[PDB]
Amino acid sequence: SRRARIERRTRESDIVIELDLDGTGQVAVDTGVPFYDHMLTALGSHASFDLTVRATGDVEIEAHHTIEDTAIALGTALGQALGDKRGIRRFGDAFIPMDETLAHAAVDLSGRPYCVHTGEPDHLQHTTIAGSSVPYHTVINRHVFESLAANARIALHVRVLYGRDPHHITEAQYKAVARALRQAVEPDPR
Amino acid sequence: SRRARIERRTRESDIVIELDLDGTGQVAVDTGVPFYDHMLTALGSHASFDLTVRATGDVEIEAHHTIEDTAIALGTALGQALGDKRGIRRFGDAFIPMDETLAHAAVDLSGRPYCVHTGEPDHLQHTTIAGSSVPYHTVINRHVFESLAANARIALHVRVLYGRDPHHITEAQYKAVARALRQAVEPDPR
Amino acid sequence: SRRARIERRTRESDIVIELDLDGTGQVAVDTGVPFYDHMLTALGSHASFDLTVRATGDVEIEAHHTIEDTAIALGTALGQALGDKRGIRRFGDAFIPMDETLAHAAVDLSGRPYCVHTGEPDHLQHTTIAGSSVPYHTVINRHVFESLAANARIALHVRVLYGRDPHHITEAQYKAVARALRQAVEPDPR
Amino acid sequence: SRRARIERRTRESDIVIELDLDGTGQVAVDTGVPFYDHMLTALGSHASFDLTVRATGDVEIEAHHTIEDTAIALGTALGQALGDKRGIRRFGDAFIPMDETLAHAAVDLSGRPYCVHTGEPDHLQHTTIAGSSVPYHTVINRHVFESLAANARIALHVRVLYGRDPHHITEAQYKAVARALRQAVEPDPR
Amino acid sequence: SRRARIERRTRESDIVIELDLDGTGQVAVDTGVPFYDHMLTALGSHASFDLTVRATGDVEIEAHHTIEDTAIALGTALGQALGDKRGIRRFGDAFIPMDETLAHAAVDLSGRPYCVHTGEPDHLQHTTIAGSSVPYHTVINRHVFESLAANARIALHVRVLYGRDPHHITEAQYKAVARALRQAVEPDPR
Amino acid sequence: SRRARIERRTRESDIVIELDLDGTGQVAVDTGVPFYDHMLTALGSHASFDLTVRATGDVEIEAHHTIEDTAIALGTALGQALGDKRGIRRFGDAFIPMDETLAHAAVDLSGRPYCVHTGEPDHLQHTTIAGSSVPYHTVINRHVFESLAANARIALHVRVLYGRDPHHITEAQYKAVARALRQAVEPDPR
Ligand SMILES: CC(C)[C@H](N)c1ncnn1C
Ligand SMILES: CC(C)[C@H](N)c1ncnn1C
Ligand SMILES: CC(C)[C@H](N)c1ncnn1C
Ligand SMILES: CC(C)[C@H](N)c1ncnn1C
Ligand SMILES: CC(C)[C@H](N)c1ncnn1C
Ligand SMILES: CC(C)[C@H](N)c1ncnn1C
Ligand SMILES: [Cl-]
Ligand SMILES: [Cl-]
Ligand SMILES: [Mn+2]
Ligand SMILES: [Mn+2]
Ligand SMILES: [Mn+2]
Ligand SMILES: [Mn+2]
Ligand SMILES: [Mn+2]
Ligand SMILES: [Mn+2]
Ligand SMILES: [Mn+2]
Ligand SMILES: [Mn+2]
Ligand SMILES: [Mn+2]
Ligand SMILES: [Mn+2]
Ligand SMILES: [Mn+2]
Ligand SMILES: [Mn+2]
Repeated sequence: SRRARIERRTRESDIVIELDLDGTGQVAVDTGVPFYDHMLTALGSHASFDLTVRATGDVEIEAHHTIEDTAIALGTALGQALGDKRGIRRFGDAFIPMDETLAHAAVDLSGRPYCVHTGEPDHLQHTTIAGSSVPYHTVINRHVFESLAANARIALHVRVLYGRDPHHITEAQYKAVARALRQAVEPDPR
Repeated sequence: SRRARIERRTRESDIVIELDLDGTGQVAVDTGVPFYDHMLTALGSHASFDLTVRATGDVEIEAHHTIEDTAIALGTALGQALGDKRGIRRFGDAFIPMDETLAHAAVDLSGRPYCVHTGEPDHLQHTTIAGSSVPYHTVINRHVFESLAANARIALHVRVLYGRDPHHITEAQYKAVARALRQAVEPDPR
Repeated sequence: SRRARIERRTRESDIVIELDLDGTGQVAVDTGVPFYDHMLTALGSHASFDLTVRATGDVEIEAHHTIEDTAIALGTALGQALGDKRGIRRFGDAFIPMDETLAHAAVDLSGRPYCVHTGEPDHLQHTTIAGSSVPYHTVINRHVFESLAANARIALHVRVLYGRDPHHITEAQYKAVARALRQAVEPDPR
Repeated sequence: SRRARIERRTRESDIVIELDLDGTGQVAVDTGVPFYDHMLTALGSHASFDLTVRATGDVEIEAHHTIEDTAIALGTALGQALGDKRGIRRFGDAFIPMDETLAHAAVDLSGRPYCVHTGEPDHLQHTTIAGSSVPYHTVINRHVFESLAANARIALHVRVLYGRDPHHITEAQYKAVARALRQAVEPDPR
Repeated sequence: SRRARIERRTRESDIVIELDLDGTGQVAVDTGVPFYDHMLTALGSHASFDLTVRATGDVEIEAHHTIEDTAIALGTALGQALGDKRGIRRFGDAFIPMDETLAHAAVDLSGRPYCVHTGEPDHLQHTTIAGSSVPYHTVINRHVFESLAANARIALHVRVLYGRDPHHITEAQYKAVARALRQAVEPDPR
Repeated sequence: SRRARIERRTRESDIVIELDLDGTGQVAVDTGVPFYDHMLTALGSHASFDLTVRATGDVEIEAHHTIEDTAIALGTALGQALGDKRGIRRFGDAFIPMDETLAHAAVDLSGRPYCVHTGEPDHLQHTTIAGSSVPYHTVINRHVFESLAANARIALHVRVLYGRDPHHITEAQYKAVARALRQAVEPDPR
């Protein structure tokens, strides 16, 4: 079994992650940042992980610290769950069309952090996705992928080929990471 | 079983489609537009569909009306055959090299029409592929992919990375759509 | 003697080639594509080959498949006829002026496919030469030279220095290939 | 079984290839060019081939002749091992992230040579990878992929999306070719 | 008979050339610079010369002095062997395709040194061809052709039309010079 | 025998041409324009023609009328001497290096006038070559080649690849035409 439980308590946040790589998309995410909840639920579900995330942090400041602590904890869990990485596909990639948006992610697990994020339209460096709760600043997308890659110790390449809507651009990237991971972690029959 | 029979009779054309998603590439296409017959035969065959298409239309005008009515009928059949889309991979993509040409298609079935067509060389907006019968104006390629996507209610992204020969560029795109669909419709074991 | 007979039967076409390198320009070509017949007759004749080509293919679609299958079969015949390539000039080149057009070809037989096609005016990527029969799309010129080179296993460099008329540009290139081959295949007295 | 043994003895080199497409990555390569040994070992291993390569050539001149003769022999072996290509996926592609580098390869086996190599940074046309033995001039990468494609009679498209380190750029391309081939040669269950 | 033996002993090198213009390509070259050995062997052989070159020089410094002294000695031998140049074609030219590379040389013997070298890609001014022995700096190509022309007292025009690989670009130029010389030195029957 | 005698008497000039295509370069030219005498002597001699030209014209005006009448008469003689053009090479080309200058000419005899003149440096449109007699305005070079081609009824393509000295540029073009004609008129043994 490829399960990990990570507890991460900092001055800024309190995180619990329970991750199973060999899941059916049983996913529950509650961080206090509802758009981030949606993105991590999409990630767990499209990866066919079982994933629970419970995070409380300093959202009076903004989402950044909670988002980052969550991504660090989640990456740590992914790395621990992967163990020796013996017998897995190792390489994975996925294209995700979302209406006008096309995103792609490619991964190499096998143990050296690296993240390359390209093609995200420049308006996403100062876009806010806002509802009735704590908002999500899309400039953080890159930071989430970097933190994941750095703590899981994997190579993660995330690309936006084109798109316009910041919700479509963001969600397609999270889904692309998710399906790339799904393919990479699967047993390689050879 | 994931089969559909569509009959579409308009002022301009008369179409019958019999489609099975779970096929072995048993394909017979007769539209009166032989290059289109070739492209739809390539599509059915590379998708591992069973597909029969019988169309008669107003080819004295040109192929456009028959091509469009056929693509609408075929997309309708694909949507009906997909039913609830329960348990399928949903996402699919395929690269197709054809000598100098590289084409790509990515699909998301799961229920909102969208089509993005990019990178086709500009000479394909006024190219004719002509033999001894009704010719095929390559400007129609985009129209075929749009009509398919709109009537199957799927997201279809078709890209030409590079190429020169209009037959290679056209056929690689039809084949790319076909293999992307093949992957997307397949049962997802998870 | 440097003779080869190639029969090539595909789903798309039926080809018979009889080639003698040591000929007097006794040439008969019938492919169902009369401008291609003219170009291959010019090639056989200006190479001082004896050449018969009988091809029937799917010209209801367009000339492409028949043209390509013919060029593959012809290149195969050229390679077989050349045998060990012992004692031949190996290198050949020819300039062909045709009114306003100047074309050139250079060849190296001795056994590694390579084709470089340069300087053809851009209007030839979407030009049609049309008469009362199956038309010829000049974009195919490059494809013919590539298929020949790849199946004869020779280096073929075809250049258009300048020109305007697509018939002159096309015919001068076929003639240039023909005279370059003629020189390359001839016994080298040293 | 899909095995081939090729012996190729030229004025410049002496090659023996034993190739099994249906392997477990049992790979032994010795050419006298240790970086090339590494690249061909990566290729055999990531393709899940069993592969032995023993080559001795004129490395006093430089690696080029031995590298080229090896790639020709290896491509010949791949083509022979593939036989009729009945029942295989035929199409394959793979993305390979290697730290900062992202490379891609796409293949079509089914029987016409073609190679398109794009996006390799210009500094790789005059880069040397040098250790204590015979060095490797990265300008040869393109030549290796061309020779492989031409002798296996396949379409091979190799792309560098981006990268900096010439070892990462080179190794990611060899690995991408390897995983694309792996997917293409696998039995297609349909 | 058109034979010359040149001995050239300098502070830097020791050269012996035996040249016969009316040869069969009986060629033996040993300079201590194996890529140069290969280029001069190609030159002698493609010119249908009989040629022996034995050179020892200061290769601890680099190949330059030995290469230059050899080219001077060889040019001197070519000039002496040509004698009165009575009854020869005088003018010669040759195109040499080498995979992606096309090179050309044109010569006028009849008695005034001149060398024009054009079209060599700029990367060849700082490229090294390196094996297990003394390497070859391609910037020297021009110097070799200049030294040959100046000491044989001939006009030599060497052109690279296009190419990429520095070994193909260099070898095609040496072969082009060789076949141009072959044609120029041959008896003119008129 | 391929001989012609042309007498051309106009208001401006009096011309006699005796031409033998199958000559040994027995050439005598006297037009009253000594640089033109030199160019036509070079042409006759390098073509291996036997050629006598006696022209007297209105050189008080300038050389133009005499030069043009001579070129018309000479072209007429070349056409008449060629007769049916049965059994000849038909195509000919020649490169001529002259110190810094490289010129080329290509010819097709077989019966439709055409002349393309390219690459002559712009300073040759207003250059004078002057001695102690009637001078030669190099702008006339093009006119001479046009008049020759038009009256012999041949395709003549003359190119200057590069050069500086107007005497070298002019003389290399006349010599290139001469050697191209020599090759084209020779019996083709096939
Ligand atoms: C100690 C951490 C929470 C710091 N204030 C921070 N803000 C944004 N990124 N980081 C590291
Ligand atoms: C009613 C239809 C056949 C119409 N003339 C048309 N031409 C091209 N596209 N459409 C919709
Ligand atoms: C199987 C062949 C005939 C294919 N449809 C094609 N069209 C154009 N080139 N090719 C290979
Ligand atoms: C005969 C071969 C070994 C030739 N010298 C060469 N060098 C580089 N490529 N090639 C074909
Ligand atoms: C005396 C010679 C050998 C001199 N050092 C030199 N190096 C490179 N070219 N030259 C002439
Ligand atoms: C009648 C002729 C001699 C006329 N003046 C002329 N000058 C230059 N070219 N031409 C035709
Ligand atoms: Cl891509
Ligand atoms: Cl040229
Ligand atoms: Mn941070
Ligand atoms: Mn959403
Ligand atoms: Mn329409
Ligand atoms: Mn086709
Ligand atoms: Mn084709
Ligand atoms: Mn014609
Ligand atoms: Mn090579
Ligand atoms: Mn490595
Ligand atoms: Mn020097
Ligand atoms: Mn070589
Ligand atoms: Mn005039
Ligand atoms: Mn002179």
